[PDB]
Amino acid sequence: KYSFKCVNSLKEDHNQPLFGVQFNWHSKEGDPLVFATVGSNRVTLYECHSQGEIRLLQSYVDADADENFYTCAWTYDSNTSHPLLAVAGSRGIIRIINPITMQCIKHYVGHGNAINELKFHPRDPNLLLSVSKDHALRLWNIQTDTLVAIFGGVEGHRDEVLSADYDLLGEKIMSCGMDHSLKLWRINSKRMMNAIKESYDYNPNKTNRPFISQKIHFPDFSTRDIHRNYVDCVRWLGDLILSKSCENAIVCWKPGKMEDDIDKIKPSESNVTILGRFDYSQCDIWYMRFSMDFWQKMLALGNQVGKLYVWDLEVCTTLTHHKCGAAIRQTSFSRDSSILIAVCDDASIWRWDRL
Ligand SMILES: COc1ccc(F)c(C[C@@H]2CCc3c(C(C)C)nc(N)n3C2)c1
Repeated sequence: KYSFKCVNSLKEDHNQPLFGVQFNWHSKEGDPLVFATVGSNRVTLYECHSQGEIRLLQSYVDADADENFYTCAWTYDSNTSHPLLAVAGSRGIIRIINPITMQCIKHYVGHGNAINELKFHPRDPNLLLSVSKDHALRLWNIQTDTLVAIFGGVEGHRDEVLSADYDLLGEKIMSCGMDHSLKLWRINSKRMMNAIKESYDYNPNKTNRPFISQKIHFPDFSTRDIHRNYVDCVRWLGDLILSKSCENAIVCWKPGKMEDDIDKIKPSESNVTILGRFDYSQCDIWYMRFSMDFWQKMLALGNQVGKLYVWDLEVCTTLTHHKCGAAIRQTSFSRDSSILIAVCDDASIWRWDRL
């Protein structure tokens, strides 16, 4: 059903892989569609214009040349509506950047180990989730600069956490990593809702107390039975999960037996139910993300030879350009799903417009 035309492409002059791309879904009405790209020590902003024009807006060039940005996530200021961009990578430093000036206005350091993904809470623009090479997830309140919670320990991830996703309402997180496992962490518990509330009440200039972070050691569910390799991308599709490894499939599955409710699932739940698989080829290298559009009506995944697969989630289109031959690391749909951006290993950017 869905068709796209390649209207433009470009290459960033650093020639390093671009690991992340995100459209700003908080962009204002009347303003051009903006997306950010991340790779090497750079964060770059582009505007989408008519006649397929991809206009370079601005760039952040990190002071440390050895920084490798792996992820970016947009949010907005809850009082003014002004957009902000969160970036992080190999250095383990979260940077909150003002996109108008490219000023780093806030930075956070957990233990300083590489951050593989950032995600903002779907209902709270101040709640930032980070997943790290150090096997833990961290939840930050960027309004009060507090570490709300650390998810991990011997019962948490036993290797790098590579991806995570909040559900629709931001009541729970599903995480995944190098340990082959997918873990559930409920954040609508009395303990977590209280912690989030206290994070808002914290002001270090009016007290001598440190802000106490929750140490969440036990996940609400765990499975190692979906994939047989590094699980590098996870996303909620309602109460269901979409996840992939490097085994040439995106698996749609759920914790428990076929008719088990996600909110009745106990931590000891030993079963999983696979609902289906999105099969494809030549996407067996590690660290390849899939994306969905805002409405979760489309699913897109680039492969390691520059093909871009798009599935209709309501019922497969293959987007290919004879000059697009590098690994597509991540894709991003604009909020209205009219544009799909693919970023590559060779620092190239490809613009596909929906017909
Ligand atoms: C684009 O798709 C991603 C999926 C998952 C994911 F974690 C990332 C970010 C990094 C990409 C690079 C990286 C390495 C290098 C040193 C070999 N090693 C780890 N662990 N990474 C992860 C990206």
